[PDB]
Amino acid sequence: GRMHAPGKGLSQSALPYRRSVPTWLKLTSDDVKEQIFKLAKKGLTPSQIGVILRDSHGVAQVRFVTGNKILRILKSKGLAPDLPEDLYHLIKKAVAVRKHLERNRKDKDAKFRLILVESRIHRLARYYKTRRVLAPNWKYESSTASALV
Amino acid sequence: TKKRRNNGRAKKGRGHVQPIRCTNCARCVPKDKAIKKFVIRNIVEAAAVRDISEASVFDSYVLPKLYVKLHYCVSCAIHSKVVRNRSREARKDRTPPP
Amino acid sequence: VRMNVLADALKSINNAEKRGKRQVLLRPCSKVIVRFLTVMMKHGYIGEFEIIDDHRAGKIVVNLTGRLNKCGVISPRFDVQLKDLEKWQNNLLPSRQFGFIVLTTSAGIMDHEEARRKHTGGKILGFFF
Amino acid sequence: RAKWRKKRMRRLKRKRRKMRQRSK
Amino acid sequence: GKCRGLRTARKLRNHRREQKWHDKQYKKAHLGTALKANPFGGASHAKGIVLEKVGVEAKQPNSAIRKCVRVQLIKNGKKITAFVPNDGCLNFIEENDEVLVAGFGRKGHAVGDIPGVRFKVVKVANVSLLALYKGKKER
RNA sequence: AAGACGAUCGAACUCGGUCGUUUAGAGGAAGUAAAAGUCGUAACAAGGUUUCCGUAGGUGAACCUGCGGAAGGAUCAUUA
RNA sequence: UAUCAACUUUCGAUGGUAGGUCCGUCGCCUACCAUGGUGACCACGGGUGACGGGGAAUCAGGGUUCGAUUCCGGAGAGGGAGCCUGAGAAACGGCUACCACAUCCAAGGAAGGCAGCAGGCGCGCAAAUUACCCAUUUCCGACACGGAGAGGUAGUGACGAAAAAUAACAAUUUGGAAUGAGUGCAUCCCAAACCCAUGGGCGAGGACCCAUUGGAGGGCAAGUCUGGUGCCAGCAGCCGCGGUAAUUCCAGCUCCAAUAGCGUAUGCUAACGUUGCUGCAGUUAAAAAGCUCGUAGUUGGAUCUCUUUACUUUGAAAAAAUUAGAGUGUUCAAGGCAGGGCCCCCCAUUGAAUACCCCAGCUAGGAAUAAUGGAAUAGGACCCCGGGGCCAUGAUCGAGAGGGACGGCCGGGGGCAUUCGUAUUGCGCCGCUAGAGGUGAAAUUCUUGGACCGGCGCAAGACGGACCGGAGCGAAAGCGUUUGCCAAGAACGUUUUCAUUAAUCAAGAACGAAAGUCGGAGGUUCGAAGACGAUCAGAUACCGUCGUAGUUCCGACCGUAAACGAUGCCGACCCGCGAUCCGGCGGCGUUUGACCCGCCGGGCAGCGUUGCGGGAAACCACGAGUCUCUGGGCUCCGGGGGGAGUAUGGUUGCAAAGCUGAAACUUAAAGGAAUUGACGGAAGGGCACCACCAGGAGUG
Ligand SMILES: [Zn+2]
Repeated sequence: GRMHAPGKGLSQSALPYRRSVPTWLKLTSDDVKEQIFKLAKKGLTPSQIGVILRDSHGVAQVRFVTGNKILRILKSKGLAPDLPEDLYHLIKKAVAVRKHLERNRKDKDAKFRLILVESRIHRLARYYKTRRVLAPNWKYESSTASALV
Repeated sequence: TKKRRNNGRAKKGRGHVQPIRCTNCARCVPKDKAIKKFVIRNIVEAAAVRDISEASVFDSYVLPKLYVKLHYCVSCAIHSKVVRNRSREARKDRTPPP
Repeated sequence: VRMNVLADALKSINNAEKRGKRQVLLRPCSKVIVRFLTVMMKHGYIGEFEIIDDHRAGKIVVNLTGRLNKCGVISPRFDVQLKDLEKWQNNLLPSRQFGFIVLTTSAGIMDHEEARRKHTGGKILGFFF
Repeated sequence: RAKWRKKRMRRLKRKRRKMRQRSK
Repeated sequence: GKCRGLRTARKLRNHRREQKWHDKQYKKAHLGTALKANPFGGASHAKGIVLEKVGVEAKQPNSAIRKCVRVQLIKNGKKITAFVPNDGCLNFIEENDEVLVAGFGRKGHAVGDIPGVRFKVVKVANVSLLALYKGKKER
C-alpha cells in the first residue's frame, strides 16, 4: 500500500521478457544520447526525458541497448544535478504548501499534508546519506528552501 | 446485540451526515436515517372534487396536487403507523410495500 | 510488506489443497522455496512443480496430489540443534509414523530424519504431513 | 444512568479540591 | 498480534513482566499491600487475647447467630474476629486468655454465611479447642 | 620512655539538608456491608418524555434540559 | 520498580601529562590540562520476607517457585573506626578509642563481647542435652606420646524418608502350630556405653498385647437408618442444609480413600491455554489509542558451483555432592561404594562407568538461511621493468513495493471572497374586522393603544431544503446554494523516472464533532439557566408562553464523544452473481459526450452459499476464513464483578478538567448470545346482544 496514503492501487510498468530492441527503431546508441543531452540542457528532468523519447522517438529500454540507464549516462558525463529530481519535487511541493499556509492559516488539511511531504523527504534523505549521494550535513530547512525552486 | 447490519441507517463509507428535522415532533434525525415519505395528494378531496368541478368556471381544469416531502423519526414513524415492526426475517425486505 | 516468501508459498499450497484444487500458483519464487518443495515431492506429498522462469522473483505452479494434510512455516527460523529436535517433533508432527520437519542444516535444506542421519542441526523452516 | 454517576463523581472531586486547597 | 521476531526476547519479557501485575493473585503476593494489611503478617497461625464475645448474624437467606470472638493479636496488637467453629464451644472460651487463631478456609476471604469473619480459633488456653469439644484435655 | 607541632585515617557527638520508611490527629468527606425504613419513579414492554455517550448548566432525590452524537431503536423497507 | 529520565566533577566524575602511593596496575592520591564518561539495548535512583552458586520442589513439553541451611566462594562477629604482631589479620574465643549495653567495687579503680558448643531470657505460628570421648575423620605444635564442643556418640524428636504388626491355619466354635513387640542374661557392638542384630531361656484367644483421623446431600467413595433438638443451635472450602416426618446438622449403629498415620491453617506447584515463547484473548462477554505522523526497538521483495559475524557438529575445559545412570542381593528397600566362593591365588596385582553441566569465552568443519563487504572522478585486479601492457575491464533489477513527473480527469477534500434563495423575526404603509397565540383540554401571552389575518414593502441575523442515493472524497473529526481565487489527494493511464529508499511504530507531534473557557463583533431563530402558564397526591420536567448564557462570526485555549464498522496497520491466500463509483481497454447499435454489451485495476456497499470454513451464538468474504493441522510482520490493549477511572504523586490547563493511576476493603456472581413462557400503555388479524349498531323491555 501507499506510504502516506490509503488504498493499495496497482499502476506501474511491466517490462516484457524481450531484453532486446525492436528492429523498427532506427536510433543508434549515440543518437539517443544526443537527444537526452539536447533536452536535459533545456531544463527537463530525467523523468521528462524518457517521456518525450518514448512518445515521439519510440524508446523502450535504454538499459538493453546501452549498458547503463539514463541516470548513469548523465552522471558519467556531468549533465545531471547532484540531488536527484525525485527529492527536488518533494521540496517544491512543500514550498507551495508553505506559501499556501502563509496566506491561509486555518487550513488544517494542508498543514496535515505538509508533515507527510517532509516525512518522505527525511526518509529519502536518510537513504541518501547512507548511500553517499548526499552530504551528511545536508538538511532540509523550510526557511531556505524557497530559493531551491 | 446488533439488530441491523446497516444499524438502521444508510451510512456506508461516511462518518457523519447532515441531520434534518422531523415533521410531527421536530427531532434532529440524520438524512440517511430519516423515514422518507413523499406525499402527493389532491388539493380537494375525492368526496368534494365534484362540488368544485361543477363550480369551476372553465370546461376542463385538472386540480393540482399537494407535493409534500415528510420526514419521520423512528419513534414517530411507528406511532404514526408509517412503518411497522417486522419479523426477524422480514426486516431484510428492502422492497417498498405495494 | 511480505517479510517472508516461504510463508506465503506454503499458505497458498495449504489453502488450495483444502479447497480441492489440483494445481496452485505461487507468486514469488526462491531457491529456498524450490528446495522446500523438493523435500515434499521426494516423500510423495506434491507432484512435479514447474518453475516459471521469469526475469523477476519468479512463479511456481505446483501439481497437488491431495496426499498433503497441511504445510506450514515456523517463523522465525529458530536454531534447532540435535538434542532438542525431539521436542519439535512432538509439537509439530501428528505422530512418530509420518510427517517431517524441514530443517536448514549446513549441508542444505532437508527433513528432520535426514538431518539426524547426517548428524547435523540447523534452522527450522517449516513442516508438512 | 452511568453518566450521572460520572456527574456526581466530578462534583465530589471538585469539592475535595476545595477542601485540600484551604489547607495550604 | 504477538511479536514473534527472533530478537524480541526483550520485548516479550518486558511485556509479560508488566502484564503479570494485572493478575489479582500475582499482584497481591508481589507488593507491599495485602501483606502489611494482613493481620497475621504472612503467618499461618497467631496467638491473641480474647477481648469480647460477639455473636454476628449470618447473611440471607440464612438465619443463625454465628458465635465468634473479638481477639486482639499479641504479635502486632491488631484486633480481629475469630469464629468459634464447633457447637457450644463459645462457652469453653475464657475471658482474657491466650487463643491460637488460624485462617478460616479461604485465604483472606469470608467463609459461608458469615459477613466478614475470616479467622477461626484453634487452641484455647494453650490447649486445643477440638479436645474441649470431645471431652478431652479438661483444662 | 613520657610528652608536643604538623599531616593523615577517622569513630562519635551537637546542629542542618535530603531520601526511604513507620505512626498520632480535632474535624471533614467517601466506599462497602447490614435492615432495604422514608420519599418519589430513574431504568427494564413505546417503561408510559426511546435509551445511552461526550459536554455544560440546573434540580430533594433518582434526574431534567440544551448542543453534537450513537442504535446497543420501536425503522434494515415507503414508491415519479 | 519510570508514581526513578537523564546521570556523574564548586572534595575525581571521563580522559591526558608527571609524580606520589602500594607487593604491583590504576583518579588509588596530588598537581597541571581536556569537557568528558554513562544513558530508553533502561543508566541513575528506590525496594527486596536478596548472601551468590552448586542445587530443591513441582513439572508431557515449554515452564513456575525455592535455595538462611552441613559443599564452594563471599560477608560479619553489638554498631563503626583505627591498629599491634606475624609470611599471611584491619583478627575481635587479640588489642586502641568512641557509640549502644552491661558486671564487680572498699566508690579509689578494674573487667566486658555465646551470628563457637550446651543452656537461659526475650521474640514469636515456629525450632533439642549446662549430656559422653580424641577411637574413626582429620587438623594444629617441639610431636609416635600432648591438644581439638572441628568432629564423633548418645538423649529429645510424628521435619521428612525407607522397611513393617494388630493374626494365621482351621471350624462352623475349638484344637494346637508359627513368631516377635514387650520383658530378663552372655556375646557381639562401641574409644567406653547405647539402638539393634544374634544364642538359648522367660513371653498373647473378648491372641484386651485391640487404630485411630476426616467423613457418609452433591462435587467426591459411603445410610431418604434410628431418636430428640425446629431459620434456634449448628453444618457447609463451593452450591447449599434448619420456618415440628432434616439422607447435611446435635448422637448411636453401620459404612467409606484410608492407615501408623490422618485432619487443619498458610506459603508455593500442577490444575491454569485464568500470564498463553510453545500457547490465550480485544464485533456483541474484560478489551484496537478518535485519527494520522514519527525515532529507538522489531521485522524486512527477487537475483552469486547446481570481507568478517550469527547459526550446527567434535574434543579438553564446562567443581565434588545431588540428579540421570553402568556396576554390587546393605535379609529387601531408602541407601552404601562395598564383596559371592576355593584351607593365599580367584570381578583375568577383587571395583571404576558414562551422560548432562544451560549462556559466554575457547577448539576442529560446513556455507544453507540472514547480514556485511572487495572496482563508478577506478589512488581497481594481475603481470611488468614511476610509464605501458593486460581483464569478457568494474553499475543484477525494474517488486501483482513505493516516491515523483506527466495526461485526461474525478470528488460534499480544504481556505477565502462573492451571488442567490427563501423562511423565521422586527418595522412602516395600505385593507377589513374581533378575537388571536397555543394545547389532548386549558392558561400564560398578544388584543377596537387594531392582535391574528391579506397585500405592497424595508432591515438584520441563522441556515443552504427538495436534487441527495446504503453514491463520492478525507488520516480521522468531518464535508452539498452560485461564481471566483488558492494550493492539495486517491484511483486509473503509462515499454516515463528514481531503484529498496520498507512495514509497524515506546519517546514526540498535527488534527480532532459538540459542549465549555478567555478576548471582539453580531445577537434572527432556537434555547442551558430563569420567570410564568398547565397537569399531578407532589413536576424543581415532558407540554405552553417568554428568555440569559449559549447557539453565529473572529483569535487563543480545552483534547473530550455510542470519536462505532462497539471490528488496529501492512501482506498473501481463500466463493458466486447482479448492481454501483472513478479511470483505462474493445465491441452490434441509437444519439452531436449521452445510452447499450463486456473486460482489467480500487472504492463504498449488497445479495446468495457458508450446509467446502469461523463462532457461545447472533452472525462474519469492508472475514470475525486460511486457529490444537496452533508461528506472515508490527503496534496498542484485556486477566471475575465491585471499590474506581476513586485516592495519591507527577504533569497539562485560565478554569472546568485531560493524561498517568493505586490500595485497603467487599463480593459468587456480574456479563455475552440464544430459547421457551408471561407481559406491553407494541403492531396485525379474528371472535361473542354477558359489545355496539337498529330498536324493544326494565333498572337508576
Ligand atoms: Zn424525528
